[PDB]
Amino acid sequence: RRHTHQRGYLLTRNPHLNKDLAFTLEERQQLNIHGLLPPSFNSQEIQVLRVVKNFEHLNSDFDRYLLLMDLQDRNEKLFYRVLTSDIEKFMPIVYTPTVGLACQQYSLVFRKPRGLFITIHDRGHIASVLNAWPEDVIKAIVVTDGERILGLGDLGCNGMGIPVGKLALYTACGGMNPQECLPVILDVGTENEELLKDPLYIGLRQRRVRGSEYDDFLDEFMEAVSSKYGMNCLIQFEDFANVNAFRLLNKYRNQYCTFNDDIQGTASVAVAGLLAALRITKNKLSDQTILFQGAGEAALGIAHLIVMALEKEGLPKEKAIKKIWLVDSKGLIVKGRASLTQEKEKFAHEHEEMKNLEAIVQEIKPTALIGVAAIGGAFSEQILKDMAAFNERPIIFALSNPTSKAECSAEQCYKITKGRAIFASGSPFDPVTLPNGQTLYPGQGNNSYVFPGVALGVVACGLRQITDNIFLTTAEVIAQQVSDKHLEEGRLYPPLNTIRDVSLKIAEKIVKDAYQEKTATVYPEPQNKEAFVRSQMYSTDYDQILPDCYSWPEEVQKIQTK
Amino acid sequence: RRHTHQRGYLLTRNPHLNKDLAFTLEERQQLNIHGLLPPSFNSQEIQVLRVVKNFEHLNSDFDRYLLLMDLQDRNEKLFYRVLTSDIEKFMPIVYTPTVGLACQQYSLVFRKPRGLFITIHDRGHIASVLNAWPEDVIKAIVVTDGERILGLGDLGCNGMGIPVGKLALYTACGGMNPQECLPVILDVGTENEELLKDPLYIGLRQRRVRGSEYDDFLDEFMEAVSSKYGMNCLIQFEDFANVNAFRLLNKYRNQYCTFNDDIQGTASVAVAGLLAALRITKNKLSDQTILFQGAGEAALGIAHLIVMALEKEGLPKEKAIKKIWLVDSKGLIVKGRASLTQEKEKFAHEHEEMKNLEAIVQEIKPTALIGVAAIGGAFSEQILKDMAAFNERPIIFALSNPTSKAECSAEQCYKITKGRAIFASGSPFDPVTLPNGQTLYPGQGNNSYVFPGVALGVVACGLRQITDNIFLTTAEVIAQQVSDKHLEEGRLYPPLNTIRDVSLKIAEKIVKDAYQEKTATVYPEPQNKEAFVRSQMYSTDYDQILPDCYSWPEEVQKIQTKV
Amino acid sequence: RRHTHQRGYLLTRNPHLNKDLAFTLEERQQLNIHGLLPPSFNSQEIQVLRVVKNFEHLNSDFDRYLLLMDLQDRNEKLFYRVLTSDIEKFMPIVYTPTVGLACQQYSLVFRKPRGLFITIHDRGHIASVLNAWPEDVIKAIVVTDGERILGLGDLGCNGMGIPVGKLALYTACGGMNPQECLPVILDVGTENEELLKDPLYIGLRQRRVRGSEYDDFLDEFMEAVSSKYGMNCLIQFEDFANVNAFRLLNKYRNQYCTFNDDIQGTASVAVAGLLAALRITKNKLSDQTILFQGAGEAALGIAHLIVMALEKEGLPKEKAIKKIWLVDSKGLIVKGRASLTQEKEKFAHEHEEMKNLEAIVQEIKPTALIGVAAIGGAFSEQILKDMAAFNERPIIFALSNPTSKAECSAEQCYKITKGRAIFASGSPFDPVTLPNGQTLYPGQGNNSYVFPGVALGVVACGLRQITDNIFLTTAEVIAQQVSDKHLEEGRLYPPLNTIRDVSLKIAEKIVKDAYQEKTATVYPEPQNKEAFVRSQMYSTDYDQILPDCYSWPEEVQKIQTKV
Repeated sequence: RRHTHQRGYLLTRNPHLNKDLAFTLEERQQLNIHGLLPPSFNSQEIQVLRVVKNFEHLNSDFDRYLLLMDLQDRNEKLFYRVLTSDIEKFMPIVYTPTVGLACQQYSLVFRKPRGLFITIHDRGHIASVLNAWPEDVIKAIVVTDGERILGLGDLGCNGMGIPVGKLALYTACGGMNPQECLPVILDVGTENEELLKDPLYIGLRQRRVRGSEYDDFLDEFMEAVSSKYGMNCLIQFEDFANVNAFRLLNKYRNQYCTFNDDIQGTASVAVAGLLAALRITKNKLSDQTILFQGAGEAALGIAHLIVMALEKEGLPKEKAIKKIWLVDSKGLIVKGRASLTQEKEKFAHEHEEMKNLEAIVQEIKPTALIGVAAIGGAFSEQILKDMAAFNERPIIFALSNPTSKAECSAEQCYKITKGRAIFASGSPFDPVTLPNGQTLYPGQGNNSYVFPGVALGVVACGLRQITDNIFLTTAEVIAQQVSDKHLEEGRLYPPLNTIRDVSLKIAEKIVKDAYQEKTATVYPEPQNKEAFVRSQMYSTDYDQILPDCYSWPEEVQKIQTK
Repeated sequence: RRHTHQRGYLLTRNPHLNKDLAFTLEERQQLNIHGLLPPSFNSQEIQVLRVVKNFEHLNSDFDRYLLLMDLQDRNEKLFYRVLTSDIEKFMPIVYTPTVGLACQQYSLVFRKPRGLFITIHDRGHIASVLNAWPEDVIKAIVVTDGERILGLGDLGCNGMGIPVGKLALYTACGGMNPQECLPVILDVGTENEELLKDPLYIGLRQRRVRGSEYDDFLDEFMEAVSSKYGMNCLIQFEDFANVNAFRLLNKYRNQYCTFNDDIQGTASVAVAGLLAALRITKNKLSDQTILFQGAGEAALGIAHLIVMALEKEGLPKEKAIKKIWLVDSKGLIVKGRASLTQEKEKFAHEHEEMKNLEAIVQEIKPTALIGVAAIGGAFSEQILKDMAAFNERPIIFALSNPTSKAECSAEQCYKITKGRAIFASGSPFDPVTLPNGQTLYPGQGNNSYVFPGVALGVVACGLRQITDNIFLTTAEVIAQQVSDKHLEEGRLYPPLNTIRDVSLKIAEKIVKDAYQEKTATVYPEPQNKEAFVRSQMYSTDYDQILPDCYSWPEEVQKIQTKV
Repeated sequence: RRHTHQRGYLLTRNPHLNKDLAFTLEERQQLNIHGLLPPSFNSQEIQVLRVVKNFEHLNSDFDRYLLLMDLQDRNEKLFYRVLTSDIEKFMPIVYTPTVGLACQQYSLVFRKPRGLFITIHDRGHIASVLNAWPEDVIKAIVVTDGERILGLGDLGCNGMGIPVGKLALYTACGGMNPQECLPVILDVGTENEELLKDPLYIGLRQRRVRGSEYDDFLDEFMEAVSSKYGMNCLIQFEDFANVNAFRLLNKYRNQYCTFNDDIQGTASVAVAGLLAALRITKNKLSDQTILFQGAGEAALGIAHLIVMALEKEGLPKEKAIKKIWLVDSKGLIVKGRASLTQEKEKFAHEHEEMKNLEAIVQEIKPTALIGVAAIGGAFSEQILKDMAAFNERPIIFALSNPTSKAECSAEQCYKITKGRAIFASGSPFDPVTLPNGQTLYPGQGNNSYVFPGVALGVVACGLRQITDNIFLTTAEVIAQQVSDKHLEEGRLYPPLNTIRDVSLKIAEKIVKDAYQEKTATVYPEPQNKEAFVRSQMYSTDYDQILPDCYSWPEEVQKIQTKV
């Protein structure tokens, strides 16, 4: 498969090529590294066994995170192999919630750097900074400025842990080629006083640059990235602040192959949970009344994709909007209220101002209650009783992370609703057995269901713009993977260990549709779309890097002597 | 200083050149790595402040060891800067006793390989295995076959941790250039069934090769190494089995620049402690009567070096021998006894056989009692009581490790001998306070006092052979560094935190002597030997690696054009 | 512009980066090469002054060719700067006709290899041979199997000189980036016994493989190339045998971005000359009656493209065909005759057989007489006399090469036709002066007018297919660049020294048309097509290769320390 001119000691320092003890004797000798390794030869399975044994001997998830990061920086194939050996187990270590703790400690435990750092002071030279990255083919970028790491706020340059972790799941869950992936942090300063005082802070020790200077900096970054890597290069924004998140997305989405996972990714997984839920309530989306606790990026993204799902049912915009209510820290969003943004006003219905959520549930009497504001215990005992009275099967999504910030637990919800609640969360909960002897298994509205498959699909068929329809259709694909049996068990999402298959089926729909409606740019069009996607999916198998040896007929192979 | 052609990402992957955040902006830009690092610039001391802070959050010496090995494999300069920032703290983490536990878990915790692995199956091809090592200039090699890791037994290919750890001290304590150091393991197999059934064992899964197949294999190793790196390249044996260690040493020491630390290194440090003690007993070494508990590599080496010291005073070989007595697992070593060897018989005096150590002490009535048999509490209350009766100031060396294998504690030794005992150990004991107000600070007979300075000295002056006299003279230098005050405080060795300077003064003597005795091969002869050695010592300061920029007169610098 | 990680000696060995004495002092120091070059610094024009001076001291075009190839393999920028400094002078040295003589001596004079060699014995492994080429981005390939080097025959693997030479013109005349160009030879053997007995022959010493083994081998080549470099990669066939050239073209032209220059390139340039001539005859192409001497790759290609031009005027396919007549070695091509082919029969009109060219002319009474059969003096005094009688301004193209194979000279053509003939040739003739005071400057139908501009155009807009209409439109563009003044001077083509701009205006049209007709694959669509193409054109100015240096505010640039 592969060819390389790199040899000797330096080869072992390249994590894309390094196989450690998986190198055969033949390989070692041919590559000039025989003697640099112990005289044992391991299958990949033995390599995993060793890593897992070290993994289980550690006493915290943080130490486990550090282990797996070292492994990535040493042997890329073995890293992803381990991740895919038990994806449910290793996802929450390399990504949320553990990665968040890593970001908090990032300046302290900073050792082997990952990704690319671009500062405001590199303005007018971003192109030159990109040239420090040793990979010339990039198809997927995750970028953050570190101002709103989910539930942790502004961590500045320390937020670099997020793109790295996220891309690890691009590859592990979606089969994206990691060498074609680029983590990026945009350091324009920070408003975190603790980091401004920390002598170990690895980022710019300055306040955040705002206004036009920041806007132009972002413009240059979009230009630099697309100019070098091509307009087909996917560019995903992550953990920007509310205002800049929406502003940047609307500005770039119709000229660049870009999207924001916090807004659009969360929207897709949240909607997927609803469609799956409708198969239990056996009613339609138009029969629903949706109450959001939270009116941030996720809430507005979800609500927007809910509207589009209603339009798909034929229901026009102005009527679809009226079924959706949002609440923030100042109270319910209503017409004429102070402290409102453009994106909030479009859900500001004429209604008496309200502040207390308990009262709001009792007034609105919604069918679906979706929490994303990270208010731990917001769905109090009275909330759940009320919901269980207003609806036969109340839909309760407590998507806030981590568990300490969850709106309610699974036990707490099923207990009080006496088993009739339709439940999903963002943090994981153990199954719950009821007095009737029935057991429920609430699922996780994990964003990982969405972005890997989308990114694989977009990149595979060469889609140049990512429309809201991609995410709506993606949500449908996820809901389709849920069996009626899973629903009867209380699961609203596919099992986590099937995440790679989900990602595949998501990407297939995109590719199939893209060639159908002529939005694809990759040609010639493949006969089989399913096989076409698989062909581009990263394998955890070690590639051969030895040169292809083959002979010629001796007559023309002989050395001439005259 | 140095100029490198390496650039970009691969440069950051070189631990010899990589400075991490110590790279200035200019450097990052000129080296094509700007953007690969966070936008902060740290001094070296700040980098230290980051590592130590990570270090303190760890709950075991093993995890501490792992942190430092990671650092070594990332940024060599910073590693050594951390090591030298508190040598007494970090020495027992990277080397004994922690490195021993690391060797046990080596196959489990194996990640970034260090050093060079050579196997009996590479027989006839050792020269080519050497070429896999990316440094062409080697001045110091440490080699083991893992058969007798001290106190831990046969750990086979997992013994690679020892050479690596020891060379960290060559550099940290002796200023040896780490790029010029080569850790080697010779894997001929292992008799450890525990590793032979461990699916994660990184070594050869076979029994140890013995006899002529092994002997011939070592002969090629010495040939290949001396051929490639030159005859002046220092080759130190470590943790070989008892019989092999002696056989190989006598076979190679006259032709190759080689020595065994377990034997010759331990001998030098033990003798140094005695010379120091003489300044307390205020008598000479010819007045002493030495009893050894143990008759292995260390004991016989120490015993041999005491004779040399005695010969230096004026005694012949025969008389000096009779002042030394050995005991092993089968009892006292005397003429006629069964189960004797070549070096043991050399000390087998005509005497009735004995086995009980108390009785042996009572009979011989020795001045100095030395223990190196790793038998905890061997120096009983009775033995200490007897020694304190036969002598005003009995010399007691409990050199075995770790503390659990120490012949006695400093607490029980001083107490029973009523504060009169002159005590040293291999493991570290806290100070002991006497009822008379005095506090005694028993020192530690670390091998690290010896091998770094010797290696630096031998290499700097290009000495081709390492004689016993190098070690005797080294022992003198070490004792000379102990002040009269330290002796009255009960210290037989200088403070470990001054190990750097001790290594220097050792290397100095070797160089001075070698040029005077005409045994040095490095020329021209330097005028100042002190400054000469210092110039050869590794610094933990970051080297400049940018290209030398400098202008020329504008007249001849200008671009010529059509005119 | 670009940033390279290559440094020191190896950097000087890269002809894409090496500037020789144009390296400033700063560059030399920063690139770690200071001292490897003499202490002088030259501008690019001085470097030119050195090469040309060496150039002029040579006594043969062959030695001149060698000098320039050495330069190419040393310093790519300077090579092309020299080439473009007098394109009319250097074109016939690096490409036809000198490159032909080089191909003959190629095995003898073989030194620094250029391009990529792929053999029938690499069948099944072509993809891996491709990986040996150090450039991963390829936008233009020129391939030959050496079977029919124009006028020279089967030179086998010695034909590698042609792709190499032609691509030098892609870059020099068209601004193609040479790092993105790949010369290829397909060695399937040779029928040249002279090379088969030459012990110095660098190719396979075997007979040519034919049939399905050859057909399948080409199929893999196109697959491997399109797979690795993308379907948008331009693949130009050159100097293939007659039957293969047509078969492969019709087989691949619809699926791959490919074209044959000998057929389609020559057709475009020939048609361009006719369009120019029409502005002198002041009639339309449908009024013409064309007689070809020759019925090979060039003739049939030209003939096919004339029909397309006629179809564009308003005629159907059938009527336009009857205005064209072909003659080959067996005589006139008519319905019923033996020894006909697929493309020849397409022009086989119902007519009595003929063989004598004078009689053929007398019968058909053509307006345009075109020769491409490489038969010197075929246009006899009688033929020229007849043409000047049948026509007021007879169009005479003697396109064969070299001069010794020219159907007639400009001197004898103008003279006999009494200065009324409209004349063009493939070889260059000096101006001819008429008795009426007028001097005529007969132009040259070089293929170099066509392929560079086309290739630039196709690649810049990502065109997947190359239609006949690209070549017709190109022919129009070329003729449009000839002024009325030039036509009255007797020139049917623009000055060769303006080939750069001609290639630009060709590429422009292709791009403009492709975006309008929706055949382009490069997006976003540029607003200014002219500036777009210029931005893609290779410059002979040295690129900056030093790293971008720039400071940050002192506050955040400073090294943080313990405070």
